[PDB]
Amino acid sequence: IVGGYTCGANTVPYQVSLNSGYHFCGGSLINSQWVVSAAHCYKSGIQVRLGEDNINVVEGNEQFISASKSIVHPSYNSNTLNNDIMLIKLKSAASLNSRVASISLPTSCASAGTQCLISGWGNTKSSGTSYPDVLKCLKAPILSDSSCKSAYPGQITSNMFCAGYLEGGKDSCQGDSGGPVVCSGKLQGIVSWGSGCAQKNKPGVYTKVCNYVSWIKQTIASN
Amino acid sequence: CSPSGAICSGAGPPEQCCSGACVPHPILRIFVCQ
Ligand SMILES: [Ca+2]
Repeated sequence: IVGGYTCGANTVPYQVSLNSGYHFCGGSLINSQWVVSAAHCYKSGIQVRLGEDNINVVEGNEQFISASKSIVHPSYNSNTLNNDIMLIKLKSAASLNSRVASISLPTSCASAGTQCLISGWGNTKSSGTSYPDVLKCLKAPILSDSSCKSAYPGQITSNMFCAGYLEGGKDSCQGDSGGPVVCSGKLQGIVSWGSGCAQKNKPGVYTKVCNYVSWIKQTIASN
Repeated sequence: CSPSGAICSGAGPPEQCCSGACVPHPILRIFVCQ
């Protein structure tokens, strides 16, 4: 997260870290046994880390649970980044509490202008590299479909939306992939892509979660 | 070690990639091996 702020320990209790030794992606807990992330975050042997703040120091609220299943959307297109969503099943149900909690799936899509909360342990600089210990947060509005398509002509599918700032300086960044975009209590987005980080006229592009509710439900029900 | 282009951990050891470098992807919001 570039140009964001320190969330505060466990203030985003649905935020998880995808780990294979070290953090490599974000994700969102949507119930006690399932995590939503980006399809391009797929790899074998994922460990899910819940209740995390400082990802380098055991602070006592963590849970470390291996993924038993990592299910990429079967229509994921690595060329267009369409359907960039993945579902991870936990080997065991996480213990839900005030610091480890699920985020609701949306019942309807969000509108342009709606302010959302984006979070992650990704890069905090738009040029260079700087990895935070603790979770960083960013308030960002959803942009109009027109301004999104103007930013990325011919590259935005109906399953994507832009959020952030056309002036740059504030954005999600590398290391944030798979993480949450939460709007009015609903998981509406998944950190996916963009052109660099916090660059002018290149806001973040996010997987539009509201278009995947049925696939998510079916997948959970059948796994 | 991981091939070029494969997902890697930004704050991990550079030896996680055969190339010895884990770098930002230009488009995806992950790090990948150089
Ligand atoms: Ca920790």
